[PDB]
Amino acid sequence: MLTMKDIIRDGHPTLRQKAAELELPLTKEEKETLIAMREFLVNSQDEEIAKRYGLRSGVGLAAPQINISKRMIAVLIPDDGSGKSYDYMLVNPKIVSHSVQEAYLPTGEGCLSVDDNVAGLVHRHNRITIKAKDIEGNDIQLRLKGYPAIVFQHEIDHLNGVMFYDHIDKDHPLQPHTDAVEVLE
Ligand SMILES: CCCC[C@H](CN(O)C=O)C(=O)[C@@H](NC(=O)Nc1ccccc1F)C(C)C
Ligand SMILES: [Zn+2]
Repeated sequence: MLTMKDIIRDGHPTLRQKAAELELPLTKEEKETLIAMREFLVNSQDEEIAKRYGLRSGVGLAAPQINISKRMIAVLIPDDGSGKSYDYMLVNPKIVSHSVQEAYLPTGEGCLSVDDNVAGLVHRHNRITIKAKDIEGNDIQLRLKGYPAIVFQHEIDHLNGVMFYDHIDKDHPLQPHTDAVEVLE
């Protein structure tokens, strides 16, 4: 079981590296790692389990955040509920296309690897198309808009050594870009 002690902190070199592409099929260990990443998100979102293991609740986790420099992410976004929910373990995900239009969460973003809250808007693409493999090496293409688009971009950023606060304007952190869409969490 992964807990917070498996999550490496900002300043750790692995978070600034570019994660390595996976060979398919995954090793049994790689599959287990990816399953445990998802399980961490599940646990972090369970009130009782999170309290018991001191888990900070998350909707996304990238392998580099557990010091594994491999291009795997897990995303678990519960129903809001429009009836839409996102439960994905992705291998070698790639954004292949996206909207020009940007989106941002009005309170900025947070990160399991970052202890202090960082103020500032993180402008991302409002819509993205991702191609990836799943845990069994099968093909997935996702079309995402708004909040889930933001979450997946945050995760993929980790695979490229990019942290959310890299996107924050230093002079006017809370100024929206013109025509950017405010996304409600
Ligand atoms: C937008 C990218 C955020 C990714 C990070 C994890 N992370 O560090 C990944 O690299 C989170 O998931 C943040 N938590 C939530 O979003 N909590 C939350 C919100 C709605 C429902 C349930 C929830 F738990 C906290 C860790 C700040
Ligand atoms: Zn993060």
